[PDB]
Amino acid sequence: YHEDRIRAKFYSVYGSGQRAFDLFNPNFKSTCQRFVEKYTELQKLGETDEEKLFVETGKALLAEGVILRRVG
Amino acid sequence: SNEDLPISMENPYKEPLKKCILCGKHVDYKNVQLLSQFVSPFTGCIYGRHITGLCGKKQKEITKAIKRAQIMGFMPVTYKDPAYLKDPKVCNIRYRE
Amino acid sequence: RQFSYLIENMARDCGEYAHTRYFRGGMLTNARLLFGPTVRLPDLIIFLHTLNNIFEPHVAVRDAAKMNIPTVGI
Amino acid sequence: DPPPSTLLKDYQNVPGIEKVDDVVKRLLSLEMANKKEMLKIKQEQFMKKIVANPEDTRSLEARIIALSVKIRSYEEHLEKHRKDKAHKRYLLMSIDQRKKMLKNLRNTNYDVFEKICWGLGIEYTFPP
Amino acid sequence: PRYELALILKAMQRPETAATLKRTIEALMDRGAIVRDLENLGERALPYRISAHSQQHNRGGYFLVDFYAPTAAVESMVEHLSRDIDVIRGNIVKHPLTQELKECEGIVPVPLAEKLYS
Amino acid sequence: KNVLKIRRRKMNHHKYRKLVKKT
Amino acid sequence: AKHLKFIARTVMVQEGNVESAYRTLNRILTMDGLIEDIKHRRYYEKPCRRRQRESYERCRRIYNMEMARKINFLMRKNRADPWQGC
Amino acid sequence: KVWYESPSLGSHSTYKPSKLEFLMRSTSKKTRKEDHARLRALNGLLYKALTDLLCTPEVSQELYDLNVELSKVSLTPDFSACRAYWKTTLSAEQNAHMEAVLQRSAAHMRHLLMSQQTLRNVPPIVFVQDKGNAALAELDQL
Amino acid sequence: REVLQLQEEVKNFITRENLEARVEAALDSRKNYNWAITREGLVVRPQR
Amino acid sequence: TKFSIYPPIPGEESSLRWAGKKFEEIPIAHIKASHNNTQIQVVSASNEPLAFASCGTEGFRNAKKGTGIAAQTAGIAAAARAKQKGVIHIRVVVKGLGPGRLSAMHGLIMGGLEVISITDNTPIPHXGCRPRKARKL
RNA sequence: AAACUCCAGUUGACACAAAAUAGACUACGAAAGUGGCUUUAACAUAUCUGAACACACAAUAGCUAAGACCCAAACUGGGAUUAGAUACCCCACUAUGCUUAGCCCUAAACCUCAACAGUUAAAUCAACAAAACUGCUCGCCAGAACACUACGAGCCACAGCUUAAAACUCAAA
Ligand code: FES
Ligand SMILES: [K+]
Ligand SMILES: [K+]
Ligand SMILES: [K+]
Ligand SMILES: [Mg+2]
Ligand SMILES: [Mg+2]
Ligand SMILES: [Mg+2]
Ligand SMILES: [Mg+2]
Ligand SMILES: [Mg+2]
Ligand SMILES: [Mg+2]
Ligand SMILES: [Mg+2]
Ligand SMILES: [Mg+2]
Ligand SMILES: [Mg+2]
Ligand SMILES: [Mg+2]
Ligand SMILES: [Mg+2]
Ligand SMILES: [Mg+2]
Ligand SMILES: [Mg+2]
Ligand SMILES: [Mg+2]
Ligand SMILES: [Mg+2]
Ligand SMILES: [Mg+2]
Ligand SMILES: [Mg+2]
Ligand SMILES: [Mg+2]
Repeated sequence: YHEDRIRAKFYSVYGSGQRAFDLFNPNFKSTCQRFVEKYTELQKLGETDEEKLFVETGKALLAEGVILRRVG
Repeated sequence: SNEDLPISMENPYKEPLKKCILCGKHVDYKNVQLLSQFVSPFTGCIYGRHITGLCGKKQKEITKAIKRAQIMGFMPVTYKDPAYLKDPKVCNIRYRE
Repeated sequence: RQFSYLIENMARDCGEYAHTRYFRGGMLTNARLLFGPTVRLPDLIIFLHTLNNIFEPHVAVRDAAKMNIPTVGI
Repeated sequence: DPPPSTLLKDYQNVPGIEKVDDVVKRLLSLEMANKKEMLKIKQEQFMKKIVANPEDTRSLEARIIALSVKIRSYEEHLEKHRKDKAHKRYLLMSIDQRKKMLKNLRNTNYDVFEKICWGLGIEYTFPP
Repeated sequence: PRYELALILKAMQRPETAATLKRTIEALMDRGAIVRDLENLGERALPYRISAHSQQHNRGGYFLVDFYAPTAAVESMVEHLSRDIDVIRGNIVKHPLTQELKECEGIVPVPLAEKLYS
Repeated sequence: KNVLKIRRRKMNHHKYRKLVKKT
Repeated sequence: AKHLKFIARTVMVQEGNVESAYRTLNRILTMDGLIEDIKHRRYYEKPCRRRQRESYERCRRIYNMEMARKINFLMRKNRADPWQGC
Repeated sequence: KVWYESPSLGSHSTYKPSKLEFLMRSTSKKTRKEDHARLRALNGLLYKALTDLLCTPEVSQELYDLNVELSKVSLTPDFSACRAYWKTTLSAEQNAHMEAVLQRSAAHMRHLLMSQQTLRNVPPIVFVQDKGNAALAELDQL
Repeated sequence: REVLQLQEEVKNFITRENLEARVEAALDSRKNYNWAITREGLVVRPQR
Repeated sequence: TKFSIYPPIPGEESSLRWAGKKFEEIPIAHIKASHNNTQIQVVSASNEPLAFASCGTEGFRNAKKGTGIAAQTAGIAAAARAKQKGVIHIRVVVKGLGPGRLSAMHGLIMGGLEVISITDNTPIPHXGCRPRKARKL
């Protein structure tokens, strides 16, 4: 899927979230999925750059209180 | 048709291929310190790739570099130069007691 | 065998038959000898698992076809 | 053979190559290169002397010229290495491959076949 | 082409070492070489004892000469170094910096079936 | 496989070499 | 002959334990292939025989490594029976 | 496959070498052609595990200094015992030291051998001082 | 670009006039080609 | 300091000493362990011969010259003649895989000498003379 | 046992011989072959197939001539074992293995798989080997044995090589 490209980058940059996946809940949303949804919203607002669309997404989540610890 | 159908593309989660410790670095016959890390301390024997972990290309470069350095007067043949015994041990071989 | 107990109960409850145990040679193709000349064989065999425990097809898949018994199978 | 002072085929058309130091001209000449570089100059000389389009390297003419340069290199090699059976084989195979090319060029374009024979000094011979 | 002369010189005092290097670099120039650089690798103990010109050597001065020369100069230079009594061992190799290293993606596995059958 | 066909040829060649030697 | 002495194949003795020093030296020479190389060099091995043995050895190692890998993989299920009675 | 045969049909079967399986086995059943192979190769694995423990100082300081060398290691088919052989030293005084430390180490070594989860189920290991020709030794004492 | 780079290097090339100066300027210097590699692929330059 | 199995390198400044003598000054016991005999020569660090003993010089002959007890006896004999000349510590250099390879070293110790190091110098040609053909037995 | 005792050990000096480890790699070359180092030259063909004989090659052994000679070694001599001789074992040593210049042209020269192109669907397929086939071309084969033979012919080959029958005989091979 197109979002798999965003997931590969998110896992490389920020790693797997210290939050644990709950695959029993069919509506579970991980930090990566929350990142992907925000990344998708900002792309639809007309932004087309990839490196810029990725940095603005992290800021939005930090504003919402999400913990994003860069791996390196 | 349908937006949720899978799309054709290359694996985005694919990991890079493994690399030997010497991948991307020039192997010179004059760099005896590097070459000495791949010979036996007691016998000077060149280690096989199963001990050095090197790839086929670098295993050959190191081997050819050692043979050149030995016969040109840069590297001993029958033992590892004792100056290089305290260098990083990059070879998967355990000897002593 | 993780589901042997569950399947035997489901068969008993619906009023049908279950065979989750080791399948002996000839239960279907040699049934008259094993059970008697008047034994009635199954009209339908349902496989909830079509493979045996060595990852080969359950022998009853072939033997059901030999005896012309229709099979349902996951 | 081209003079040793001849520049390499790669550096002959760079702007300002005639105003560089003499040392830089020696380092970009045939004198400081392997024999394969001298053969590229020979091939280019024959291509412009003979073929109509010197930049068409896939034409039957260019292949005969390229192979004729290799044949001359093998003959020079074997003049010094007379027990080299490997290169003696390559020479005889190359001569046979050129004859097959010349046969096909003679059959398709005789006017070009004649210029190739004159230009390269080949005396075409019919087989026994 | 571009060559690298790995030169092991007899352990001598500074004046005789400079005279040997000058005499060796001039031999290269007389044969048509363009000398690019001269590097001192230092005096050290040899990896083994070397006998050269009716003498035994245990130490030597290691020097490098980076230079360009015609292909015919190598054979003539190798002969010159064999006669210089102050040269313990001299070897001419193609300069390693000329050979460009090809990029490597990584280590692709080789299947076990190929190992045996091949 | 067996080598019986080779053995026949072996003996034939041996006897031939032996005949050639004698004569 | 021309090399320095008392560096190659040299083991120091600890607390007068010469048996352990000799075993360490023997282990070094074995791992480096010298002990088996000296033995094979007592008599000439004919080139066709050396290739045959070098090919047999190479294939026995590949076969033993592959059989160990299979046993390790199929030993994960050596745990007790989870569905005993069924 | 190779000249070494690998045709066994039940190749996907999960090997279960445990003491309990031997009791739940058909008495008529006899070892198959490729059934010995797993035993020959599993016994070799035990040799590999034991050899590393001896030469690594982390396992035990007393064991490391001894520098014990394993002559042979062959498990039993019963799954009740394991036979391991270490080479004896010349000095009978030194022999006593090695056996004593090895005798006490064996109990812990077993738990350390369980660290290899693939080889977790290890039958109690027997260690045999290599008195290969004790007949002369015992005869000369008397 | 290769002709330009090469034209600057020729200024530092040894010549018969500057041979003695460059020979002596080398006996005072030291060039070290030695370095070691680590299990992580990092170069460990010598302690000099 | 931790023990090093690597010998001290000459020219470096080591702290190891044996009767006030450095490693480079300890006499050397050269043991030649052949298939049919064992020869032991003790020499000083300057290559001065101090003692020689072999199974043949100790009265063993023919198939007896090549045993463990014969080499052990030769070691004791060489140790005795070497001890008289002032030798206590020796460096052992053994070449060959004969039966007296280890036994010859034991005899040197039973004779009163202390072995501080063991060196193997068994000749291994790196490619050399062609060996004789296999024995048809 | 014989042999050696200008023997053996240490140390130093010192090859026209052979090329540990790397190599658990599977590369180069038409094949034969090729695994110490350096440099030079250098690895045919922009459709494929195309020769017992044309052209050029071709392990080992061998021939001719001139050199080298550590080690190995047919042969030979001596010692031993043996009823005894030869062999197997030990010692010494030669042709030969090496170099050079010519020949000779053989191999279980075998991945025992002809070259090229294509396919993985049909029937998967006598068996075994090495999954089963298609197109196309050259070479070759037609019971066994006689027979890697005879004769003829060609060949630097002369107790040789290549090509290669028939008669008698059998019901198998
Ligand atoms: S993995 Fe890239 S050179 Fe070794
Ligand atoms: K070699
Ligand atoms: K090898
Ligand atoms: K074959
Ligand atoms: Mg016959
Ligand atoms: Mg006698
Ligand atoms: Mg063709
Ligand atoms: Mg024909
Ligand atoms: Mg042909
Ligand atoms: Mg032929
Ligand atoms: Mg030939
Ligand atoms: Mg010859
Ligand atoms: Mg000899
Ligand atoms: Mg001779
Ligand atoms: Mg040679
Ligand atoms: Mg072959
Ligand atoms: Mg063909
Ligand atoms: Mg079949
Ligand atoms: Mg017939
Ligand atoms: Mg023949
Ligand atoms: Mg004939
Ligand atoms: Mg005739």
